Amino acid sequence: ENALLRYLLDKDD
Amino acid sequence: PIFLNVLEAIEPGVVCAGHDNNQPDSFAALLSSLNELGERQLVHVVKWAKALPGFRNLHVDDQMAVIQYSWMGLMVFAMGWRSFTNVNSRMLYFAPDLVFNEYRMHKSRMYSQCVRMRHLSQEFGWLQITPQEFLCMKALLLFSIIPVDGLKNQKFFDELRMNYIKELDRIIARKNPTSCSRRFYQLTKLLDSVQPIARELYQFTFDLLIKSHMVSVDFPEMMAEIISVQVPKILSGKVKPIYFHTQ
Ligand SMILES: C[C@]12CC[C@H]3[C@@H](CCC4=CC(=O)CC[C@@]43C)[C@@H]1CC[C@@H]2O
Repeated sequence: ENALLRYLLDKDD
Repeated sequence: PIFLNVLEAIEPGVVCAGHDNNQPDSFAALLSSLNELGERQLVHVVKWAKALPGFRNLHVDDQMAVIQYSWMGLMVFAMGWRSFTNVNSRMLYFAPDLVFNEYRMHKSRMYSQCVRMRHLSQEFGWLQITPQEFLCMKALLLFSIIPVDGLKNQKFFDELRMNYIKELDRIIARKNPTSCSRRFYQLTKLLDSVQPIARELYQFTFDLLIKSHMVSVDFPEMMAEIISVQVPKILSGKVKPIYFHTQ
């Protein structure tokens, strides 16, 4: 699991 | 044209690499700038992908997977297009502040790869690829590389890819079917040509990652992780391109 990439994917922004 | 409207609407803008063009070219500086550009473009690829019709219906783990495998091909294809539209394929337009002439191609130690990317760029001219064909093709590249043992929800991926192939077909379809058929053949061949280029670049960046401390090349956070965890699965044959034609 790539935590930083998943954050970008999960993030609405 | 609902689909094309969306693709044009979501298309990322200009991304700069942050490269210092006032300094003499060095291997380390050029590659460190390319790596930073990769990180910057990856951020845009995620925001773009999330907005593609049907993408969020994929399992989140498959969303992660396709982005992590497809990025090189996506980014090479887009750079080829920029190069074609901005400098008629004369140089590689990585970013407005990172344009490769032949000297930089040599200095980068990726000359052979660069020449292939420049050939790709010329193909956009030789084929008279339209902006709308470019947009659909690029979208299709996101769905063109997967694990040999399949995804978490393969059926949903398969339907999505099928629908992106359909949209490309519709953009091609020209009263004469023989012109549509030749066109689809040409474009699928061009799409296929992206993957061997991406693989060579994957090999290069992996090798460079392994020795990066020795050559003073900086790799940012996500890029360093993707290249050590995901890229080797491509290099070991666990993840493979979906080719239209046989290689
Ligand atoms: C991976 C890499 C950094 C990112 C580069 C890649 C070459 C292809 C490329 C084109 C772009 O326009 C974005 C950056 C990328 C995706 C480079 C090859 C070696 C270097 O380490």
